[PDB]
Amino acid sequence: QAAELFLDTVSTFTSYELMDYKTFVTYTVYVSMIALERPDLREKVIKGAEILEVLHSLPAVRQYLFSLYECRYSVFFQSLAVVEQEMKKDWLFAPHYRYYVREMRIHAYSQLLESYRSLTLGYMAEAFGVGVEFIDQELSRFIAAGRLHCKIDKVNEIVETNRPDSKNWQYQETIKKGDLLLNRVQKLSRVINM
Amino acid sequence: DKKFHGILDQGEGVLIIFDEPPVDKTYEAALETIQNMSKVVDSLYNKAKKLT
Amino acid sequence: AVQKVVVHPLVLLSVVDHFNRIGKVGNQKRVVGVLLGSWQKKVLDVSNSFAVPFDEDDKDDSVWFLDHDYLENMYGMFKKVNARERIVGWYHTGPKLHKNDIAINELMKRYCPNSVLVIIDVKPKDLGLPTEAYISVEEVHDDGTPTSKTFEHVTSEIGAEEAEEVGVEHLLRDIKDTTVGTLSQRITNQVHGLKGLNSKLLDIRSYLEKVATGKLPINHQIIYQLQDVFNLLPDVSLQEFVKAFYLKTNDQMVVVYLASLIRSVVALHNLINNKIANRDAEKKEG
Amino acid sequence: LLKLFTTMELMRWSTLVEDYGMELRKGSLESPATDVFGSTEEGEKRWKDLKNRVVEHNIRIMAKYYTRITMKRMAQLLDLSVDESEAFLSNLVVNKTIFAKVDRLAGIINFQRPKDPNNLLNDWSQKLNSLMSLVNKTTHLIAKEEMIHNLQ
Amino acid sequence: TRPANHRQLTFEEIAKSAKITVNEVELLVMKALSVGLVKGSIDEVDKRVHMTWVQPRVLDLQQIKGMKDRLEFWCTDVKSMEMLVEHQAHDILT
Amino acid sequence: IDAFRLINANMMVLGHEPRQTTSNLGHLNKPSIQALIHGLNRHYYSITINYRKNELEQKMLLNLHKKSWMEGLTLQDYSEHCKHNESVVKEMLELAKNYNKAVEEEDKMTPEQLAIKNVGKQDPKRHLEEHVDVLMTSNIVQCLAAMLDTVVFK
Repeated sequence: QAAELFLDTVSTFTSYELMDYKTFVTYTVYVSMIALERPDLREKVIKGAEILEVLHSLPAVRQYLFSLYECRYSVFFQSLAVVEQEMKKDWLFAPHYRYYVREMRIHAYSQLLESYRSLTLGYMAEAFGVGVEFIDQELSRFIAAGRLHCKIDKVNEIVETNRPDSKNWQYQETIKKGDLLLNRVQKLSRVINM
Repeated sequence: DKKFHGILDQGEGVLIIFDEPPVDKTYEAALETIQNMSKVVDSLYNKAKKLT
Repeated sequence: AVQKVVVHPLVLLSVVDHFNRIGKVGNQKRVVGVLLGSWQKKVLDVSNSFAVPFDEDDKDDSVWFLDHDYLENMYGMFKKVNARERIVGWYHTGPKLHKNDIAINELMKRYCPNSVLVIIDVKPKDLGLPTEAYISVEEVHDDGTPTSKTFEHVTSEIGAEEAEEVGVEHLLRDIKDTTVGTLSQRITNQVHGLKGLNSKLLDIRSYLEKVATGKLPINHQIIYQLQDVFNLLPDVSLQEFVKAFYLKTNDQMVVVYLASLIRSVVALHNLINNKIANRDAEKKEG
Repeated sequence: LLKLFTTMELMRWSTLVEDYGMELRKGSLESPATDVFGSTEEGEKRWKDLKNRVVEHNIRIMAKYYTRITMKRMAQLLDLSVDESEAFLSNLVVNKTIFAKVDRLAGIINFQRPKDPNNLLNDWSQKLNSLMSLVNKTTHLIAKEEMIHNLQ
Repeated sequence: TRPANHRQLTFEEIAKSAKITVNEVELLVMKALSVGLVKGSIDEVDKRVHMTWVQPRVLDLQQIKGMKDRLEFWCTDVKSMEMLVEHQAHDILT
Repeated sequence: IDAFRLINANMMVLGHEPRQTTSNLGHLNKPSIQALIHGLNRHYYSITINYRKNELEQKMLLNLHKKSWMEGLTLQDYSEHCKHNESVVKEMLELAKNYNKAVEEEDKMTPEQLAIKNVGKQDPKRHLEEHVDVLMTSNIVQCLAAMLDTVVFK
């Protein structure tokens, strides 16, 4: 909902009714990557005009989008830390300092684990960033979180994914919405009948 | 960018092109019927609560 | 080159009529008449017909009499009242056919080039057995076997007309068998759809054990006609059925899973509205 | 001509160049034979195009009478190397005229397609229906027709 | 010889029976598919030939015997399943 | 179809089809307004029609018209069977969109159990389960029809 109504940004004069325009640019660009992954996200944050000029004004934000779009994960690693130290100098960043990081971290992993089903971490030692054992315990915390449907392997160095084929994921969506309704209809069925 | 159908391998350097099943219509239409049956029972719940 | 025939539901009623038009004094126990038809392009159609006096003595089984003058006038009378209908052949009843049926056929081919016969059943009517038709063909026999007739079978169907189908529904008035069935007629269509299955399969081994013994001589024609049945039935092994059968079985269990969901909310809502209306009439009666 | 109709009729270009060379060399009349083949670079291209048309006939017979084949067998049966065989098939498949797909990791060019579970089960019941009902009706009625000829 | 049990026959059995070499079993079966005595296919990832025999002939009384026993099995399996359907769905038959 | 029959004009001071013997002559024929204007009953009269139905004519009439052999054990050819179920789920989807607001708004605004939602409406709990009723009979049969041939045909 935040990224939907922040899509129309046609207001330049700042008044009683409007905040600082520069910080309104940073707010509408930090949120426009969580709503939609890539259903032509490049049309609304890159092919725009009034948002493209003001991100062309700022060096870090223009670095931040290009690092996410062209998949320069080595500098997207750095550009996320520069934003997050900047996050402390805000008056509304309280559900952001611990939730916007781990969502953007798991979004960078998810598009990286796309297009690769036999990915090795020996390629992760230079493409995503540096290090070896940090990525292993990082991916292990997210696979055990329930998210990032992929498997990890140590003694063969193959991060073999097991992403579903738009059927077994869709099979889960009937069985999760089904019994949630079934527990609702029995609880309805017992309040009545005395 | 969905301009190509396939998958890559880093452990072997093997490009594999595969196909996908259709997007089938009959399944996720039934996903939306569950959302309606979830709301009418919610409509029956506060109805049965407000008057017994 | 006959694909199939179309027998309207009028002519067999005329046979059942003429099966009773002789049984008061006749002991002929067969009815032979003249079949009229409308040969359109390739499929055959039968609209009207009539009968003809015919007898047959069991001694020497080669003596017959047809009435040609009655055939010349009455077909000529039908042409005047309807210049659409013409001759297509003949018919007789009785399952066991006598052997003058080649002698009857080869005479009246001077009327009809593609002469055809239709065998009906008046008494064998208990199981599922329709009318039967053959064709007049002249070959030697097969390759090096002595010459004969060998009436080949042509498949048959039943088709009505617009008034001939609506007038039927007004006559029955007893069960009427409605269209698309509510789970009771459809299972019986699989019940008596299978009661005729093994009745054919008992009949195959009955002729087979008759010829496995060797009383009657063999026909090579039926052998390979039976042999391509057994090496063309499917064999369900792996990845062609057991994968693809569940792909449509776990498909069709999703939509009947709505019937579990929806119909339970239907009768629950009818329970609430009655239990509201019950207690409110109860609390306000006193 | 009758050999190159269809069904391969035991064709091979190395066998074709060795038996009909006398027709391509001097013969009795041989007057249009020198006029078409056996010439300068106009004629030499017609050797290559005749080589091109027979192997195009040799791919069509493989994709109809086979399911899978190793790439080493296809190369030696076309009297040419493995690189030309891949590039010649790659010319045909972008031309959407021969419908197949190769493997350069294990060398199995296959000829069929991954069939659909709706398609496969419908083709299962279709071979179930027309092969076990119509001829099943025919077995009952020929055995009824033999009741007349046999007895009595 | 094999009544459609495992009709996928490998190259060794044709090379033994027809006493033909392995380099000619492929040319042998394409000639048979050309005439019309069979309508199978040829796989070489396992070097096994799939066979859908469609050209029937005469047989003896010895193949008649096992044909009846398969038919008697065919008879008693269909009749047993009709008795399971007629007993189960009798109350909804009408 | 009907049959009629002329009456004489001399007996027009006494009964015309008189002399009630039975009481079955009243419910077998009821002449409509278009019939009693031309000749009924001063010119002719009507007569009753029954149908002489017996055996070996009537039973074999239905033993040949509405019969089948392989119709029960034949697949519905899933190229259009499951394609048909797409356009049935989506339309009861929309009726479930219609059903959500309708009853609960009617009950929470006025409890009259009456007007225009009673006099000229069509979206009750009669319309939403008959699509479920069709969808079961078309599929429970079609599921079980593909179960027999797995056993019967090897």
